[PDB]
Amino acid sequence: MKSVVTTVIAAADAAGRFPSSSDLESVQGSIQRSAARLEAAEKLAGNIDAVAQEAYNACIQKYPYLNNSGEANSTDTFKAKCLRDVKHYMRLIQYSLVVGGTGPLDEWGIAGQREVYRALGLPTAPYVEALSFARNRGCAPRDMSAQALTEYNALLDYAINSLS
Amino acid sequence: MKSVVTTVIAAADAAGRFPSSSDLESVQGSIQRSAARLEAAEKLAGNIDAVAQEAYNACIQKYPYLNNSGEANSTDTFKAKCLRDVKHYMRLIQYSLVVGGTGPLDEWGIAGQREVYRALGLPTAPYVEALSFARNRGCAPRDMSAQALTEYNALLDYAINSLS
Amino acid sequence: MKSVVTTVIAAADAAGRFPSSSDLESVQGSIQRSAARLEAAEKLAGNIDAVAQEAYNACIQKYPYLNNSGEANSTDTFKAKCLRDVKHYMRLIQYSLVVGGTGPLDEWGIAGQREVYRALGLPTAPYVEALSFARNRGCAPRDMSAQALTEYNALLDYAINSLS
Amino acid sequence: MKSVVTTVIAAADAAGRFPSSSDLESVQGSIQRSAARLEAAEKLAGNIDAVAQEAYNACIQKYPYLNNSGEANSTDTFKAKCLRDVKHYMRLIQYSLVVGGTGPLDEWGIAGQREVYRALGLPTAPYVEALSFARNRGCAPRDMSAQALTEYNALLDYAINSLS
Amino acid sequence: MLDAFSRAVVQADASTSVVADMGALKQFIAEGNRRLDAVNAIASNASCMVSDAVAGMICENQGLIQAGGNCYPNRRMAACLRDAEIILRYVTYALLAGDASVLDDRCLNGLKETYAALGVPTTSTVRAVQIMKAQAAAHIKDTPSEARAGGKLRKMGSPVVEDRCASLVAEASSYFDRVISALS
Amino acid sequence: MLDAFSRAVVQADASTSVVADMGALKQFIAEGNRRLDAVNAIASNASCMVSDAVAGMICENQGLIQAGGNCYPNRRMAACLRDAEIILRYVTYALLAGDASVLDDRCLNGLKETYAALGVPTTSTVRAVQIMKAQAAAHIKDTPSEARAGGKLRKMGSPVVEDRCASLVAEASSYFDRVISALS
Amino acid sequence: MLDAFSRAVVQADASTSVVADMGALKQFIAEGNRRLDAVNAIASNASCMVSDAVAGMICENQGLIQAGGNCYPNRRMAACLRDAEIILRYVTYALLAGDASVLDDRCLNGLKETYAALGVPTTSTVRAVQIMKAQAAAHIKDTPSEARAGGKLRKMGSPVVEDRCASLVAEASSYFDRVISALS
Amino acid sequence: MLDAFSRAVVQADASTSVVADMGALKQFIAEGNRRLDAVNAIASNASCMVSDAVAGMICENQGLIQAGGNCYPNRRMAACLRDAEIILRYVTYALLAGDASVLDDRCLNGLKETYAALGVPTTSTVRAVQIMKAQAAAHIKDTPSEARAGGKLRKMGSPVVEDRCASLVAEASSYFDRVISALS
Ligand SMILES: *C(=C)C1=C(C)[C@@H](Cc2[nH]c(/C=C3N=C(/C=C4\NC(=O)[C@H](C)[C@H]4[C@@H](*)C)C(C)=C\3CCC(=O)O)c(CCC(=O)O)c2C)NC1=O
Ligand SMILES: *C(=C)C1=C(C)[C@@H](Cc2[nH]c(/C=C3N=C(/C=C4\NC(=O)[C@H](C)[C@H]4[C@@H](*)C)C(C)=C\3CCC(=O)O)c(CCC(=O)O)c2C)NC1=O
Ligand SMILES: *C(=C)C1=C(C)[C@@H](Cc2[nH]c(/C=C3N=C(/C=C4\NC(=O)[C@H](C)[C@H]4[C@@H](*)C)C(C)=C\3CCC(=O)O)c(CCC(=O)O)c2C)NC1=O
Ligand SMILES: *C(=C)C1=C(C)[C@@H](Cc2[nH]c(/C=C3N=C(/C=C4\NC(=O)[C@H](C)[C@H]4[C@@H](*)C)C(C)=C\3CCC(=O)O)c(CCC(=O)O)c2C)NC1=O
Ligand SMILES: *[C@@H](C)[C@H]1/C(=C/C2=NC(=C\c3[nH]c(C[C@H]4NC(=O)C(C=C)=C4C)c(C)c3CCC(=O)O)/C(CCC(=O)O)=C2C)NC(=O)[C@@H]1C
Ligand SMILES: *[C@@H](C)[C@H]1/C(=C/C2=NC(=C\c3[nH]c(C[C@H]4NC(=O)C(C=C)=C4C)c(C)c3CCC(=O)O)/C(CCC(=O)O)=C2C)NC(=O)[C@@H]1C
Ligand SMILES: *[C@@H](C)[C@H]1/C(=C/C2=NC(=C\c3[nH]c(C[C@H]4NC(=O)C(C=C)=C4C)c(C)c3CCC(=O)O)/C(CCC(=O)O)=C2C)NC(=O)[C@@H]1C
Ligand SMILES: *[C@@H](C)[C@H]1/C(=C/C2=NC(=C\c3[nH]c(C[C@H]4NC(=O)C(C=C)=C4C)c(C)c3CCC(=O)O)/C(CCC(=O)O)=C2C)NC(=O)[C@@H]1C
Ligand SMILES: *[C@H](C)[C@H]1/C(=C/C2=NC(=C\c3[nH]c(C[C@H]4NC(=O)C(C=C)=C4C)c(C)c3CCC(=O)O)/C(CCC(=O)O)=C2C)NC(=O)[C@@H]1C
Ligand SMILES: *[C@H](C)[C@H]1/C(=C/C2=NC(=C\c3[nH]c(C[C@H]4NC(=O)C(C=C)=C4C)c(C)c3CCC(=O)O)/C(CCC(=O)O)=C2C)NC(=O)[C@@H]1C
Ligand SMILES: *[C@H](C)[C@H]1/C(=C/C2=NC(=C\c3[nH]c(C[C@H]4NC(=O)C(C=C)=C4C)c(C)c3CCC(=O)O)/C(CCC(=O)O)=C2C)NC(=O)[C@@H]1C
Ligand SMILES: *[C@H](C)[C@H]1/C(=C/C2=NC(=C\c3[nH]c(C[C@H]4NC(=O)C(C=C)=C4C)c(C)c3CCC(=O)O)/C(CCC(=O)O)=C2C)NC(=O)[C@@H]1C
Ligand SMILES: *[C@H](C)[C@H]1/C(=C/C2=NC(=C\c3[nH]c(C[C@H]4NC(=O)C(C=C)=C4C)c(C)c3CCC(=O)O)/C(CCC(=O)O)=C2C)NC(=O)[C@@H]1C
Ligand SMILES: *[C@H](C)[C@H]1/C(=C/C2=NC(=C\c3[nH]c(C[C@H]4NC(=O)C(C=C)=C4C)c(C)c3CCC(=O)O)/C(CCC(=O)O)=C2C)NC(=O)[C@@H]1C
Repeated sequence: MKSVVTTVIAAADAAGRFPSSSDLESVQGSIQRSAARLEAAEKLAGNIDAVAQEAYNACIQKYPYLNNSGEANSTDTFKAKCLRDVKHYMRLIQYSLVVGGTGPLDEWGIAGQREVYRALGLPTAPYVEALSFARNRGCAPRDMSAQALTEYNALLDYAINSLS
Repeated sequence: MKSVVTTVIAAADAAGRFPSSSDLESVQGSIQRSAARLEAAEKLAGNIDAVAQEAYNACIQKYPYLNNSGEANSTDTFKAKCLRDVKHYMRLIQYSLVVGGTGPLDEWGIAGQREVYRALGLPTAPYVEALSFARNRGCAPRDMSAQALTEYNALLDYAINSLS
Repeated sequence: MKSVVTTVIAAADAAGRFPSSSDLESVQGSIQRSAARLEAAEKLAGNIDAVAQEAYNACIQKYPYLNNSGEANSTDTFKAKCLRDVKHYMRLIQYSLVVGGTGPLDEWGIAGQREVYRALGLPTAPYVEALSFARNRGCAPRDMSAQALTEYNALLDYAINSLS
Repeated sequence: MKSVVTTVIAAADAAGRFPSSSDLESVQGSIQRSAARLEAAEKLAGNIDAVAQEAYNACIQKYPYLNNSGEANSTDTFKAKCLRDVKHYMRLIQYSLVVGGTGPLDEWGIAGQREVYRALGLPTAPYVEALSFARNRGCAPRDMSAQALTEYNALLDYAINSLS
Repeated sequence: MLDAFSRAVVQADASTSVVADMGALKQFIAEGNRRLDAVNAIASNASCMVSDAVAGMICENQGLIQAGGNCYPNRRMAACLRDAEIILRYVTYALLAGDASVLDDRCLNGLKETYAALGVPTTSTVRAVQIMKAQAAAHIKDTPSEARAGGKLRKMGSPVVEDRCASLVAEASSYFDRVISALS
Repeated sequence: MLDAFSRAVVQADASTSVVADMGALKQFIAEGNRRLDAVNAIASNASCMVSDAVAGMICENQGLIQAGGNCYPNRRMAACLRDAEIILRYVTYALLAGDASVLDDRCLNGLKETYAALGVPTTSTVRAVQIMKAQAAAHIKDTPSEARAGGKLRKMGSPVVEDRCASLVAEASSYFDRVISALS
Repeated sequence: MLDAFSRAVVQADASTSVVADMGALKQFIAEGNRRLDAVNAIASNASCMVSDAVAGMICENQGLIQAGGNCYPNRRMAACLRDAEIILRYVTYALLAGDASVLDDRCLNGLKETYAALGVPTTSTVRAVQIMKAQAAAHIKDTPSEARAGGKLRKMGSPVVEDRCASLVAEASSYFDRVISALS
Repeated sequence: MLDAFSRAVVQADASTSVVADMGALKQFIAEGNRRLDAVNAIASNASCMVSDAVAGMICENQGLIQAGGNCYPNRRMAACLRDAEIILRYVTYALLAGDASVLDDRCLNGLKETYAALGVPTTSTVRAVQIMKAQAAAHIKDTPSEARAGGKLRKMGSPVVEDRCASLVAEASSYFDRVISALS
């Protein structure tokens, strides 16, 4: 699963090398940057329900047609699952903040997402809008430090990019 | 040439990836660690002749047989190349400190060194002794900061290990 | 294991061939050349201890520093192993003379030798010198026939080259 | 082209080896066996027309049907080419005797022979009978020495086996 | 590949000498966080940049999406979108490294020749890259306009300085210009 | 492979929950510089550790270098030195990452079966690993002795604390013990 | 693979001792020309031997070419002819080398199991090998009968001695017998 | 590849005629033992030859081992030492076969072009080959000087004749001359 340390270990292993100067350096970066992304991970851990709720609310208000008969937000089950999905993405983002690399998002969210929503006739735009809302929503210093917000937004953009 | 940034770029490119979270974190480590290794790289650039001179002297003091007729330190030309060699290694170490990766040492010193020395009948013990002396020589804060000395010493040990 | 006959068998098998003209001719070579190399093999069989002892003595004579503290001929265990190593090579040469190919020396002596000596910090010059002494030592017909001596010296030069 | 020396050279080159003891030994074999196979080679060189004429005669006597209308020995052009074919094989055998390997026969006679005769509706039995005649025809010491006849017959059987 | 520091090392080795002038390198380190923000600015908006740039190239030349056009049919449009992203990806690598070598060796070497054999129109390619260059500049400056972005406007929220990273803007632009030079 | 942080994320994902207990991980960060020193301490001394551990394994069991012994002839001694370096290298990965998964997945998995097929003797393999375990502990504590090291003694010169990184020493030893268990 | 001489060396290396007994190997050389003749006697007649052996296996067990038989259809008959020649070829390798290892390593190892998976009757295979064993003996002795040869009779013309290479015949036979042992 | 004998065969096949004059070829056999000594002389001293010749090329041209030099840094020197041995190896092949075809086919063909692309200096390559040609001649004659050899002097101990195998010396030098011609 991709992070600062797994990447350099994997590179070192491919050449049969002990960890060397650049590997140790790279990990120092994880030490330095950890404060900002763990701040974001902690804010998200504590408030994930409300954060996911308003992102979900945003995509439904952008696409009211989803509530129509036969559409992806039209039943109590569909509604629950849509909100659940948004929360899944936020949770994987929380994970990617903790780990400091896109691994959790890559492996448990992005991989296969396009086949799944195609097979199920789920449009991708509401997913994009939910994430896009969440990306535009935060401001610093209100919600978290400016650098924590940068970490948070970067993962949101990463997710958005994967659907775009 | 292996460094913090080329390692993560190579890894990203292999996977068709834009720079992401763990790539930027890695480069932040190079920012943080650079003060220590550039301190050493400066201390070395400004005194390499003296540092290489006493290392060379030490390997000859350790192995007087090198002075005997037909041995690798017996002629004036031979003496000059051995010292030149000791200075080569220290200069590639200086490069490696600047870069913050073993790339320069790897490509321009270590690659092919075994085949060269075995071809020419050049014993590797005096190479190792000269580097070993330099590795044991430094102390902090006298010569440089403890962290700069750490960077210096790690590349010396990296070169020693390539010969051992 | 490489000999005259295993070489031609291996080539015939790669092409799915029965032994043919050139394969039988090759083995006729073994028949002719066997007397000389087996002569050397018997002399080596009967006198390997004395042959090895004097070749070992010569390399220590060339490099007295090996007796110094921390050097490779400096203790009783070290001295006994060095002589043993010299005897190993002569025995493998004895084997190669019997087989009539470098097989035994390739597989059990040369393969891995550089890695072993590097790891243990054992200089390669005394090995070369012990083998070089043995190479220059024999004369014919005192020690064996001229053609037996040719076969003997050829395997010593083969081992010397593998270390050079 | 396969001979004693090109076989061991190919093998050495595959392993990046200088010529070693078993290579030289193999070549001593070709030296030793050369007298026998060159005796055969000279006999065949000086009498190839007669050797081939009687072998061609033999196969046609064995298979009179070939003279019948529409068969392989029925016209003057056909009769000419069949004798010519027998002579081709005898010349490649002569080549192989000089070389001391089946190379010439392999490359210039056998390779493609089955495809050619299939395409042209040429029966192989007449080829085999002509060669079989030649194989049984000779006796030592009348025609050549016993070992020279061995060398001769061996290449004939080789050619016979390639069609059988 | 090389980076800004291994580049200096390569030039220092050319005269078998130490690296003594650490001037431009201290400055490189000093601008490190900026550089990271600049890369983040491009990477984070990469999909929007590529689709907008290729769309821009097309709205300026409708021939591209008509019969015989190099963005027709679907497969060609897809290939073109892919290529734009590839080029932008290598430009971001060059920016992260502070050296063009990765862009030159892995992307641009031989690209002109590849494109000429395929019949990929150089003039339209240049235009796509030109638009990406203008996008990158604005995102690095964190001054994208609502006019060009519409509903998809993104603000990076990096710490503001008066020249808005002019040095890094010129550098990114220089990498885009290498692409255009190689495809010219 | 996992690291200390993705390990925690895996455990959280087992109940599809956010990672909330960040105590052990903020602690992992707090001891990050220590961990880099510990890895530097092993990597810097790895050649000396491997040759000394294999030499140790042998001086305690002369069977290995006599006829039929598994460090005989030269080829086998070389393969053994290689394996000792490989095992130590994967242990240093585990320590850098803070998680045994790279070691389990890329080195230990299937190794016992491999060794059993070849006839590589477990008793001696375990002993070499045991010596490397003791070496590592001493180098991490930066208390290697002149007695075992002789002229090759190395001092790391890291900032001293009273416990001398006892936690990292125990963790390092746990990875070596995983090798031993796997080979057992 | 090994030959007669490297076999002696491997046995000597097992006790890390010089090769002292070179009598059996001196006799190998002394009978070298004979050995070359014996290999020549099989190789030269291999095609006749293989076809006559498989034809004999079949004429003794017609089930092989009737419905469901393992030499039916053409593809299976051809595969069988191929196999008989392969076995004969590796036997001639063994005879030229004076050691079975090339036969064991590259032909017989895993063969019984291969035939089991396929349903190739090992018993009929044994019979073809038995016939080839008998053929080889007579060609080595240079005493093939006209009864078994017909118009395909070949005479080798080797220098005759009373025992007619009894030891080599026995050795050749032992190799065929190894094949038969391996398929039983 | 061809040898002395198959070369003659190839020339005969051109006029589809038998090989009639075995004069040069009976001569080849007669000198066969000399040829084997000559190949032994070169193979047995190959390492000394290669190192002495590359070091000679270098001591005559210091530019090779200074910045920009083609034997700088360690990697290039190693590549050069390798190439010198490769060329010597293929020359010994040609000498053993008595035909240049293995040298031409497998080594020389395409080599001038490869070195040109690499910037491997032909003038230095030629000098290294020149010294090896000089070495081979002395070794084949068994007359190396202590001057050029020092402590590494080797005497082959072959049966001496007046011309000291003048024919083979000329043949050997003609192979070295082919290499030089191929590059120049
Ligand atoms: C066809 C009708 C047509 C177009 C399509 C469009 C193409 C175009 N776009 C630009 C400039 C920019 N585009 C930008 C893209 C984005 N900004 C964002 O915030 C999101 C993340 C992203 C996707 C929409 C940006 C940042 C710019 C820079 C200018 C700006 O004001 O922001 C151009 C101008 C390029 C140039 O100067 O040469 C063009 C032509 N225009 C069309 O006519
Ligand atoms: C054979 C007679 C024989 C040995 C060889 C030796 C093997 C051995 N080594 C140790 C312990 C260590 N070895 C270390 C290695 C090094 N120290 C250094 O400073 C350099 C860089 C490097 C190479 C020499 C280290 C650090 C140790 C740790 C202990 C210490 O330093 O005192 C052991 C002991 C194993 C244990 O303690 O469980 C053994 C057996 N001993 C032999 O008998
Ligand atoms: C089916 C009805 C049937 C057969 C077909 C035949 C098979 C068979 N053959 C032998 C013995 C030999 N065959 C030999 C082959 C040849 N001799 C030659 O000269 C040419 C080159 C070659 C091809 C024809 C040889 C040499 C022998 C040895 C005996 C001999 O007298 O020569 C056997 C007997 C095998 C045994 O003894 O177990 C059999 C069964 N027989 C059939 O019934
Ligand atoms: C640099 C200052 C410098 C050199 C290095 C050296 C290079 C050189 N060597 C020769 C000639 C020979 N070298 C030989 C090599 C060997 N002889 C041996 O006995 C051992 C086994 C082996 C390695 C030492 C041989 C046999 C020769 C042939 C001449 C002779 O033996 O006397 C030359 C001369 C090449 C020529 O004639 O063009 C050179 C330049 N010389 C240096 O100046
Ligand atoms: C041009 C690119 C921008 C701009 C950039 C600036 N960024 C500045 C500081 C800064 N940026 C970061 C984030 C960066 N560092 C990282 O380690 C990572 C990811 C791992 C990223 C994305 C940090 C941590 C900092 C330092 C703390 C801070 O300043 O808040 C910055 C100020 C420093 C300087 O002057 O170089 C600038 C100017 N500013 C602009 O105006 C345009 C839009
Ligand atoms: C147990 C392993 C050691 C020990 C280690 C300590 N190191 C401490 C601080 C420290 N170490 C480094 C170097 C490290 N950081 C890097 O970025 C890199 C490479 C890129 C390396 C090798 C730094 C920079 C620091 C902080 C500065 C300083 O303290 O000088 C340390 C103190 C902090 C802490 O308590 O965790 C310790 C204890 N100390 C020991 O006693 C044993 C021998
Ligand atoms: C049982 C195998 C035979 C038999 C064999 C004998 N052959 C004898 C001598 C001999 N054979 C060859 C040919 C061989 N040497 C080669 O170099 C090559 C091809 C490269 C081949 C095929 C030669 C040259 C010689 C020596 C000359 C001669 O003696 O005529 C031989 C006599 C020596 C001995 O007793 O070992 C025997 C017995 N003879 C038999 O009785 C059966 C049929
Ligand atoms: C120029 C090359 C030399 C030289 C060579 C001569 N060698 C002569 C005879 C000879 N050499 C060998 C060894 C060779 N034959 C082999 O089978 C093998 C290995 C398989 C090798 C290395 C033998 C067996 C013989 C024949 C027996 C003998 O003469 O002792 C030789 C004399 C024969 C002839 O004149 O052609 C010469 C001249 N002699 C020289 O003067 C330079 C140094
Ligand atoms: C900067 C002043 C912005 C701005 C910010 C406002 N946000 C408001 C409410 C709000 N925001 C979030 C998302 C935020 N909470 C989190 O836990 C995380 C990340 C983990 C983020 C990004 C939530 C869940 C809420 C509701 C709960 C709360 O009050 O914090 C807000 C209140 C009014 C409103 O709801 O719109 C403001 C003013 N608003 C702006 O206009 C500037 C640009
Ligand atoms: C620390 C208390 C040590 C110790 C240190 C001493 N070093 C002395 C002289 C010296 N050291 C070096 C190597 C140093 N110079 C460099 O430029 C670099 C790295 C680039 C290093 C590591 C040099 C070149 C010199 C001579 C010039 C000078 O004095 O600075 C020294 C003076 C006496 C002497 O030469 O030994 C001391 C005391 N000595 C110790 O015993 C503790 C362990
Ligand atoms: C030719 C006359 C030489 C020469 C030869 C001398 N050798 C002497 C002793 C000696 N040589 C060996 C090696 C030899 N014995 C073997 O078993 C084998 C190979 C299996 C070889 C090559 C040994 C072991 C010994 C000591 C026992 C013995 O005497 O045989 C010798 C006696 C005096 C001395 O030790 O030097 C001579 C004269 N000496 C020459 O000057 C020419 C060139
Ligand atoms: C004689 C025993 C045959 C027979 C033979 C015929 N062969 C005919 C054509 C032909 N033959 C060969 C093989 C020959 N050419 C070579 O180059 C070599 C080896 C170097 C050999 C053995 C070839 C390639 C060809 C086709 C090209 C050509 O016309 O030469 C032939 C003419 C048949 C036709 O034109 O359809 C005949 C009659 N005829 C017999 O009765 C017995 C079976
Ligand atoms: C003939 C005496 C048998 C018989 C033989 C069949 N074998 C069939 C397939 C087969 N045979 C082998 C072994 C062969 N290949 C090798 O590489 C080596 C040694 C290096 C040997 C001995 C293999 C591996 C295979 C399977 C792959 C293949 O078809 O080549 C076969 C075809 C089986 C089928 O397709 O049903 C037959 C008929 N069958 C007989 O009845 C007699 C006893
Ligand atoms: C030494 C006498 C020269 C010299 C040689 C260099 N050659 C370099 C690279 C190189 N050489 C070859 C030819 C070699 N490889 C083969 O396979 C064969 C024949 C079978 C031969 C003769 C190749 C193909 C290559 C490229 C691939 C590689 O590096 O192995 C080289 C390195 C050049 C570079 O990478 O910059 C050197 C230095 N150079 C000298 O200065 C003297 C004259």
